[PDB]
Amino acid sequence: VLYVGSKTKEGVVHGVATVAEKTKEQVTNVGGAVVTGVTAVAQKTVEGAGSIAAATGFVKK
Amino acid sequence: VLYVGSKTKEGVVHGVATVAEKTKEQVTNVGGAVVTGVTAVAQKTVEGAGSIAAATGFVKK
Amino acid sequence: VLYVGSKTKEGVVHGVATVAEKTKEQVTNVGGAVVTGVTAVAQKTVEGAGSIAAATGFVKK
Amino acid sequence: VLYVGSKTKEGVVHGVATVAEKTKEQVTNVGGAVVTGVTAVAQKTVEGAGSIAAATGFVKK
Amino acid sequence: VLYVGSKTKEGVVHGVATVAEKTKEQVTNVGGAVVTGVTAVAQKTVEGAGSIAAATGFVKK
Amino acid sequence: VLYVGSKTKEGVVHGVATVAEKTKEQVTNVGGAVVTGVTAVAQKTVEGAGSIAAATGFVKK
Repeated sequence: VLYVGSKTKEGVVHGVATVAEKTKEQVTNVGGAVVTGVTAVAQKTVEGAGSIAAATGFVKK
Repeated sequence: VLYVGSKTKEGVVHGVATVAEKTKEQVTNVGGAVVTGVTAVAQKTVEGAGSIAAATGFVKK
Repeated sequence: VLYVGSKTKEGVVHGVATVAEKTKEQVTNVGGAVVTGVTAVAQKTVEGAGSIAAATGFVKK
Repeated sequence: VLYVGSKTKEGVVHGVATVAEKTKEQVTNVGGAVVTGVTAVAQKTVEGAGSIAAATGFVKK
Repeated sequence: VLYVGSKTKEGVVHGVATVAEKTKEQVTNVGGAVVTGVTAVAQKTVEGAGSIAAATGFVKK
Repeated sequence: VLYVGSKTKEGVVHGVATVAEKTKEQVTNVGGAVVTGVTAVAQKTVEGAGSIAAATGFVKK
């Protein structure tokens, strides 16, 4: 059970913001979900052995 | 059980903000979920042996 | 059981801020979830033996 | 069992902030979740032998 | 069991702040969660033998 | 069992603050959770044999 209650008169929200002017490379990486709103809720469940999540910005070999 | 209650007149929110001007490389890396709002709630459950989370900025080889 | 109650008139919030100008390699890395709001709540559970979390900025091999 | 209550007229909050002008390499690494708000709450459970958390800035081999 | 109460007219809060100019390898590293707010609460539970947390700024091999 | 109470007219709070300019290898490592606020509390539970905290500034080999 999850309850979330919310009331708002004025709401200004910015989730993920990126600016890149003259850079050679820029990377913005997110492994899970991205969730944004004046009321914002996120849930996740994983079941079973040996589960893996491997969020990486970059690789050079 | 989780209860969250919230009431707001004026709310201003910034979650993840990145600026990069002349940098050769820039990386913003996030393993889990990213959740943002005037009211913001996040929950996660992982069950079973040997599970791995490996959030990495970069590798050079 | 967790209860969170919250009432606010004027509120301003910044979660993660990064700015980078003439730098060679800037990295902002986060292992868990990222949660930001006027009211902001985060919960996590992991069950079962030998689980590993390994949040790393970078590797040069 | 956790209870949190809060009332605020004016609130200004900054969680994690990083500035990088002319630096060669620069790392902000966080192992856990990051939680920020006019009211902010974080909870974590690990159950199981031999569990590891290894949050590291960088390695040069 | 924990109770926290809080009432605030004016609050200004800065969590983790980092600034760098001509520096070559500035690191900010944190092992646990980072929690910040006009009211701010953090709780952590580990249950099981052999459990390790090993938060490291850097290594040069 | 714990209780915490708080009423504040005006409060200005800085948690972990870092500045550096010409320095070669400045490191801000922290081995626990980082918690900061006009009211701020942190608690931690570790149960079972063999439990290790191994927070490290840096290693050179």
